[PDB]
Amino acid sequence: MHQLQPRRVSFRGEASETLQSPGYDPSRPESFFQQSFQRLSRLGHGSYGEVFKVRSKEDGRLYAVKRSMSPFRGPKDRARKLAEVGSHEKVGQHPCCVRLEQAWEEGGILYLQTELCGPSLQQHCEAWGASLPEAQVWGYLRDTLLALAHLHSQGLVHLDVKPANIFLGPRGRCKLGDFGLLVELGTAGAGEVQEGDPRYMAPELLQGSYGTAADVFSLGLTILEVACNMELPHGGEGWQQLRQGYLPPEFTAGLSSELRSVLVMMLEPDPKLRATAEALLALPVLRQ
Ligand SMILES: Cc1nc(Nc2ncc(C(=O)Nc3c(C)cccc3Cl)s2)cc(N2CCN(CCO)CC2)n1
Ligand SMILES: [Cl-]
Ligand SMILES: [Cl-]
Repeated sequence: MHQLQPRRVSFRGEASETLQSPGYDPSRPESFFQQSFQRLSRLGHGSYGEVFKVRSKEDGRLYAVKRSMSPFRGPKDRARKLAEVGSHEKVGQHPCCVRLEQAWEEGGILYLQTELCGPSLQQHCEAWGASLPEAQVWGYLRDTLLALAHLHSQGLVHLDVKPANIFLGPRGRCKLGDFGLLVELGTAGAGEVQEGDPRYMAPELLQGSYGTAADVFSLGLTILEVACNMELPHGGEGWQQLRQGYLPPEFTAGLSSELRSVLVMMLEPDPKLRATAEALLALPVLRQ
């Protein structure tokens, strides 16, 4: 038995370049990941695999690397996992999007290497233990809207906007990440489209319908959650009322009229009436 060398995963159609790094010798049994990075800590894990903080031997910089758990079960499993790279490449470089440095597969395992960001917005709020100060909220709302405008004007829908998928950066900035469910509208692959976390899901998705507006609604609930320190319902009347243009006055009494107004625009039940990211970013309140 002999082993295939690791190989880059990319959908850009560029000439197939074969992997190299200081510290890496392809005749050794250790994986490219093992040889090419100093593993520093584990940032996260799940049925998908694990995310590590690492230092690159290529450039001495810190990165995050996501490593799948177990080898591909078959060709379609492999295709579905590799498509995350293709989605992520469609996002390109944007200051409010988590940047993909490179991706590769080895031994049936997929690796995605991104810039290292701060903690997720979920983690931050959990630590904070209270509603975020509204000044913070506005800044996160703006940055995540900038990410969505960037996606949407290219016909891309993220479909899983939520605090766990937004990462902090210095000076109150943040970046949208996790493009594993992102779809390009009106091209091939409509068959492989799947809704995101049901806690944050837009109402139209209940009937199977989606579009860029679904992200605006999910981001609305994201901002509601962090601005009010509210536990979003998983279902029932509470879940349904949030999809019918209603806000619980209890958790939301503290909000400014301006932020309340903006959330109502974002949570509009009819996707055809719902505000676009572009229209929101043009509001004077998001152009300070
Ligand atoms: C969960 C978590 N991630 C952090 N930074 C990240 N950067 C990028 C991440 C990421 O997942 N990239 C990615 C990949 C790799 C593939 C596809 C898609 C994407 Cl988006 S996760 C920081 C953090 N902290 C933990 C606690 N603190 C340490 C001291 O205690 C502070 C920092 N925790
Ligand atoms: Cl490995
Ligand atoms: Cl398969």
